[PDB]
Amino acid sequence: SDRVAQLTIGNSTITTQEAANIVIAYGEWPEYCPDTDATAVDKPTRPDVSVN
Amino acid sequence: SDRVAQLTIGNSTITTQEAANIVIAYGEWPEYCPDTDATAVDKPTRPDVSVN
Amino acid sequence: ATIIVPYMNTVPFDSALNHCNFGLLVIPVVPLDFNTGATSEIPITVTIAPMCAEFAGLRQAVKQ
Amino acid sequence: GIPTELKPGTNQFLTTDDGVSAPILPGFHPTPPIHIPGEVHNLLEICRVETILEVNNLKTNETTPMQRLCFPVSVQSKTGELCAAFRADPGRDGPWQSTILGQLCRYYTQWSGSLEVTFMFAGSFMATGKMLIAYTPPGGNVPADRITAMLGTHVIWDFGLQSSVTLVVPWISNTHYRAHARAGYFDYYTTGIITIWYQTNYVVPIGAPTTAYIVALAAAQDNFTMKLCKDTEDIEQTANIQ
Amino acid sequence: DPIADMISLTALQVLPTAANTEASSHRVVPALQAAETGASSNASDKNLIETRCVLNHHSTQETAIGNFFSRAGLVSIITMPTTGTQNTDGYVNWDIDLMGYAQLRRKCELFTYMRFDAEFTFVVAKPNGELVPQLLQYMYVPPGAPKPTSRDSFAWQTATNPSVFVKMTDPPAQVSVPFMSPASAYQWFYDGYPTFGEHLQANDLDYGQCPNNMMGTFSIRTVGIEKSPHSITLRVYMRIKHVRAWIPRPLRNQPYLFKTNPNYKGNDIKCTSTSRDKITTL
Ligand SMILES: CCCCCCCCCCCCC/C=C\[C@H](O)[C@H](N)CO
Ligand SMILES: [Cl-]
Ligand SMILES: [Cl-]
Ligand SMILES: [Cl-]
Ligand SMILES: [K+]
Repeated sequence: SDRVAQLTIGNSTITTQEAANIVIAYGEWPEYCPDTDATAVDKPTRPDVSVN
Repeated sequence: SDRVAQLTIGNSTITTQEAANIVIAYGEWPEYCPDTDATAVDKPTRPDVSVN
Repeated sequence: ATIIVPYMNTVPFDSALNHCNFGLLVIPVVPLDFNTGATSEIPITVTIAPMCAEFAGLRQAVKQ
Repeated sequence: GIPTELKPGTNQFLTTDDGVSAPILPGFHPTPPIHIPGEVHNLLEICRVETILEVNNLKTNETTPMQRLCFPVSVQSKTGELCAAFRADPGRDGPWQSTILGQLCRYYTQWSGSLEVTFMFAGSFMATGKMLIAYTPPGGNVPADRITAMLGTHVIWDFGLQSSVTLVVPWISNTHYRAHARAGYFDYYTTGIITIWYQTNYVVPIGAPTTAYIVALAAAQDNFTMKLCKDTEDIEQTANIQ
Repeated sequence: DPIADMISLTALQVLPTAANTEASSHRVVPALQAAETGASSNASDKNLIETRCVLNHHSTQETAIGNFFSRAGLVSIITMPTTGTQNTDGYVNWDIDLMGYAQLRRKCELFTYMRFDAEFTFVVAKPNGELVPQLLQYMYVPPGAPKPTSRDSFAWQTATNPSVFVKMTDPPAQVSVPFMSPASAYQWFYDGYPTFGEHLQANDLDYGQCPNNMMGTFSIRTVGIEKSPHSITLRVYMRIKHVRAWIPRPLRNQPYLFKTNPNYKGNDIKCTSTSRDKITTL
């Protein structure tokens, strides 16, 4: 029952059933840039739904 | 010293000095739409800095 | 197939125009085959979704 | 006698006035009720029930109406083709008229809420393929290509996977309620457009039909309500009933 | 004791306002339904898209069957002309059948069975809408009661039947009627015959006729030994009240032809929905 699925993000939804599971590249999830790593000082814009 | 001023929003800043103070229309500040008044069910996008 | 990809670069942010962080490859390692009479139009479609998109350094629009 | 003054409205008969009139049979007792399955208390209970959408409502079907109850999909030779399109406006003339939902909301001036359309693939079991179903909110006419339609609310369906799929039409309006949309000023209350595209292709092996059909079922969701009770335009006393 | 073989899941809920919407994000297969079962998709907004919270106070009170039906509608038009073929007799006997007018009929036929009380209103006037000082008598003649054979008939003595006396100038007469069927409910559809026996083609007008719906006769007359000089038009309106309904069914999509059956014009079968040129064009 790993084949059976449905991922939703934004106003879009995919339903996959002959899936081969899901790969998380290099075992890491995407994440907004943390303050320690950040360098540019202006406040970034994070549109969310309209882009993700 | 009401004339003297400086308002900043986004990556922009205005410096006004021969100002006549500031008017808040009908005594109300702008605000994102509250859940009681809202009707449309999709999650809105609130770009922030890139638009405000 | 589905693959989640985190941001990868030597810098925290970068130009979406001058630098491509990675490429996606789709290669037929074992060639398509079927008996004549079966549907011959076998398409491949790509759907992608950016995740945790962040932008900075606002100015006017630049296409490249 | 007690001092009284007649006010405007006196002597009038308002068809919707909920008053008290004298009983013709004093002491009468109605046959007692018994249990009967299927009692309904509110029309909404019915609007939540899926009924068939006549998406295939062509002028060439009128003489063979059964054909309107389902539209086809077949092996494409070109990628990303458009399979079918129609308005989501439920109280509007068109595909929705065939559904119990559309017929009922035509007894009300306004409505509000989310709708759902379920598509059922009735092809052979050996057929597979993925379709892109989209709902384009007001503003844009029918998307010209799949790449445009894809920018709206959508679902990507696969047959082999599940035989049925449900597209949800979120209530996305400016006003809390919509009046029935029609050409003209009332196009303001249009709900939008639904489009069905080929994500990949209808694939089938040797031995199976290259053309199959889909049945579209539609109904309302829990947040659906209607107001301002009116007469339906969908019935007529063309002649005298004998 | 010396023998061992001799020893509804769904319920109601009160929902005054429409259900709300809750927030969700980027995350079990609830989009794909098995509609082959005969069930309606239990998938809502939060499943197929990202949503915001919406406090929905939309009321469901107007869609209650009571507010839908308790609206007076025309169920009959009775005429008593002075010069002609109709009734230059000054009286009229009308068999009670409310299925002669579509607007109301189609609404009721949404259900198979219905039980209710009713408010009848009698709007009377001359055929042109004018009113004159004419005294009238309306009388309910239940099944079995003797029907008036004339304007002088003894039946107008109305010692037991209920009668109403009103002037064409007084406001409309109005009364309340109880649920009178001998059955638990009136039924718009009776898939059967009223009696036993062979059902030869001569007696096929029997099919669909349900005695439990036959409420008798409604009689009316001008109150006088002598003929009245005025033509009279009586419109009867009915307002359903205290109603309960069972078993919803498809809504009529073909014009009505007869009061007592669902016969339809076979040569001109109307499509439920309007048509267009292509399935890909609006
Ligand atoms: C003096 C006032 C007299 C008013 C009496 C009117 C009584 C009418 C009772 C309502 C009965 C509901 C109609 C029942 C059945 C349908 O007409 C059937 N289809 C006819 O066969
Ligand atoms: Cl509409
Ligand atoms: Cl008398
Ligand atoms: Cl009621
Ligand atoms: K007095």
